[PDB]
Amino acid sequence: GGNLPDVASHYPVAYEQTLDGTVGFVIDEMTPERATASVEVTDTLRERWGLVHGGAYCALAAMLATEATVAVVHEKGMMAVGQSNHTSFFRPVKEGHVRAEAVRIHAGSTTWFWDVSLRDDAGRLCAVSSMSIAVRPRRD
Amino acid sequence: GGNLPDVASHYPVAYEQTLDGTVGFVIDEMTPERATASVEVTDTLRERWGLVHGGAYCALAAMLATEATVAVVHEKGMMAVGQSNHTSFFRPVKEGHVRAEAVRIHAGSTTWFWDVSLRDDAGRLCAVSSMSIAVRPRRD
Amino acid sequence: GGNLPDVASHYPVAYEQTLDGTVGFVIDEMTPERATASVEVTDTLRERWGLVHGGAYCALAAMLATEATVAVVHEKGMMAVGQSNHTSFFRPVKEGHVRAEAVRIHAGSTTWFWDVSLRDDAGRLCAVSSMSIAVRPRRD
Amino acid sequence: GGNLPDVASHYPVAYEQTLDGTVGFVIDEMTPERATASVEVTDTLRERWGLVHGGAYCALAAMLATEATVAVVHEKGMMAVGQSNHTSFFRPVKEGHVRAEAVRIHAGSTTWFWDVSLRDDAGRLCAVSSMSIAVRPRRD
Ligand SMILES: CC(C)(COP(=O)(O)OP(=O)(O)OC[C@H]1O[C@@H](n2cnc3c(N)ncnc32)[C@H](O)[C@@H]1OP(=O)(O)O)[C@@H](O)C(=O)NCCC(=O)NCCSCC(=O)c1ccc(O)cc1
Ligand SMILES: CC(C)(COP(=O)(O)OP(=O)(O)OC[C@H]1O[C@@H](n2cnc3c(N)ncnc32)[C@H](O)[C@@H]1OP(=O)(O)O)[C@@H](O)C(=O)NCCC(=O)NCCSCC(=O)c1ccc(O)cc1
Ligand SMILES: CC(C)(COP(=O)(O)OP(=O)(O)OC[C@H]1O[C@@H](n2cnc3c(N)ncnc32)[C@H](O)[C@@H]1OP(=O)(O)O)[C@@H](O)C(=O)NCCC(=O)NCCSCC(=O)c1ccc(O)cc1
Ligand SMILES: CC(C)(COP(=O)(O)OP(=O)(O)OC[C@H]1O[C@@H](n2cnc3c(N)ncnc32)[C@H](O)[C@@H]1OP(=O)(O)O)[C@@H](O)C(=O)NCCC(=O)NCCSCC(=O)c1ccc(O)cc1
Repeated sequence: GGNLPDVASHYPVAYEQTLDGTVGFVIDEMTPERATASVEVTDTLRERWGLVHGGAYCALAAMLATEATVAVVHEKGMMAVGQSNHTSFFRPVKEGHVRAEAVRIHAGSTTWFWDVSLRDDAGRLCAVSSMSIAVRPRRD
Repeated sequence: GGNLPDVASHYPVAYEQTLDGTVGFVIDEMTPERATASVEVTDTLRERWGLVHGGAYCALAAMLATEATVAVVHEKGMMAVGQSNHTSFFRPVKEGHVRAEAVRIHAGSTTWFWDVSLRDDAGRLCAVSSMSIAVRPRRD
Repeated sequence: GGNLPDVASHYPVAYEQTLDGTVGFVIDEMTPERATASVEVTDTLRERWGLVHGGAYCALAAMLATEATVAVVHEKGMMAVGQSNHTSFFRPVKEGHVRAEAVRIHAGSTTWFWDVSLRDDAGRLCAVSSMSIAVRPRRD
Repeated sequence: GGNLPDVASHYPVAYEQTLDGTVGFVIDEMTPERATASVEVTDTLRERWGLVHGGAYCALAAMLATEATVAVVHEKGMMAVGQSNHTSFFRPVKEGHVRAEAVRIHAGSTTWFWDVSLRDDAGRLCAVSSMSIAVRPRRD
């Protein structure tokens, strides 16, 4: 459903049932250095005051940054998982879409780093979220 | 509902339709200095690898921190919204619950700061999330 | 001096006595959207392991970001001060120089945000540092 | 001079010559779970506006958190180095001292995490700085 990178033959939880499937995250482009995704704003994305939830921008950043790393390292026997996230909220989003662009800024052996920009339909930069992703040898 | 602070006669989005109500966040205690909330793990809270989504710890921290601020400042004519968030992920959660405790560490005239601990059912510290909350005069 | 923006007739501390002058920070370019600064590595910039001190990347980012804000807002009756900083360390620097480039990404009425890149003499990205800058009316 | 943990027979740079020796950082208590340090404010610690430099609070946090980790892991064949820092500035310090308390919150196999509180002489919490420290096998 969401176009997450297909790196495994099966997954513990299907897209539609995940947080990401529930709120409607969809990945558009995906390369080792850059990934983009979007989501249509609906109440399920908002908090009680009618604005997109701060948690939604973080979740979209965490998924996109982590999965962009997974797309490269999994076939090398590595697992990749977000280790830290820092989000700044510059302006709220009331409706329309949120579009995320993840740009790889450092790729170390144990940690990758991505800057994610989150824009509204007018192209205004509404939030930024940077992700540090830990890369470790798969256990299983 | 989620027991969010009842400060206004009408809210733009009903609890059950918000992201918060969708994933099942509920506030337990709330005072000016400290607040606690919890959620049952379901697939809606998970990513496709079967663990609680990074976004979920951040979303919980953000609502809890911001709303504990609203609880104080709203009746004073002020609006409060998360301005930034920094989250670090120490151990995953596969199932059970996530419990948040938010401790106010600074209450400035324009900015309030909260540290939020996220623990599993064994009590282990799985993530921490710092929230900075902007406090501004309410627009009419 | 360090070529900091000349916005006032008197400053409480002379360049050469500040932390900035002590370690040798110097601003090269400064515009409303972008500013650059550099420092020669000396032992004064190092920790006891012989590498550039973590604090030094943060100090450089903080002065550069805040002062690029002062450069705009001071003549408008506003004071600007760093409010938060997030720094990630990708590679150490043993010797040579550290070059900073600060790019303004949001300019709000109360908060400005800058991303600062810190590079070695080979051009490699050694650290990044995000600064949030508070902008408030100047106290008389 | 600064009471840094004595874990090696020699060091690349002597205390007095380091950033830390220059500005005057001194460690008081040091255990695996908690460390404290202070520094006397003098112009060398301040920026041109007469307030303690934002970089000074970060440097004191980075040193104290990293060195508290070094104190445990070095004798186990590990190196420890700060990997990220996030600092919030709640109130400025004009003079007197800055006192730092570092509290260990997580100790993983590859990353430790410390929260550092930075107080003035009245005991007010002026800044907080959290440090993530990478722990890796020594190379040499
Ligand atoms: C944070 C801040 C208020 C700081 O203001 P600033 O940096 O000085 O920016 P500025 O004041 O230039 O205004 C930018 C925009 O912010 C909004 N804004 C600014 N000030 C105000 C205000 N006093 N009242 C209402 N909106 C404001 C407004 O949209 C403004 O655009 P415009 O109408 O002025 O063109 C502004 O950047 C902002 O509103 N950012 C977005 C906040 C946000 O989206 N937060 C997400 C976390 S919210 C917490 C959360 O997740 C949550 C979840 C559940 C729950 O129940 C409660 C909270
Ligand atoms: C990041 C890191 C691996 C660093 O490991 P560490 O500091 O070395 O901790 P240590 O290695 O001491 O092990 C502690 C626990 O981490 C886990 N862990 C560590 N290494 C591994 C590994 N190679 N494989 C699996 N689990 C591991 C494991 O649970 C371990 O406990 P135990 O099984 O050993 O008792 C660890 O702290 C951790 O796993 N943190 C949790 C990461 C997390 O929960 N991320 C949340 C954002 S995740 C990304 C995200 O949101 C997302 C959403 C959608 C999507 O499609 C993809 C991702
Ligand atoms: C944190 C980390 C080790 C993570 O490693 P990574 O993401 O796996 O990067 P990778 O492992 O891909 O290696 C990249 C570079 O890191 C360095 N590095 C990585 N592993 C090691 C290691 N085991 N031993 C020494 N250097 C290493 C090395 O320079 C390497 O390049 P190369 O020599 O391999 O060409 C690496 O990104 C790094 O070294 N970052 C710089 C850390 C830094 O500069 N810290 C600044 C705050 S440091 C703490 C501080 O301020 C302080 C002040 C006073 C005091 O008394 C003590 C500390
Ligand atoms: C950031 C902010 C202004 C936000 O205000 P707030 O969160 O609403 O807190 P609140 O307004 O309740 O006031 C707390 C204290 O802040 C100070 N403050 C607050 N507003 C103002 C103002 N408009 N004018 C002057 N001082 C103020 C004042 O000390 C106040 O105490 P009191 O006199 O009100 O008792 C306040 O928390 C603050 O001043 N924090 C400290 C800022 C700081 O120390 N920054 C360090 C980085 S500064 C950037 C830097 O490193 C640098 C280095 C070199 C260089 O050349 C330039 C910069």
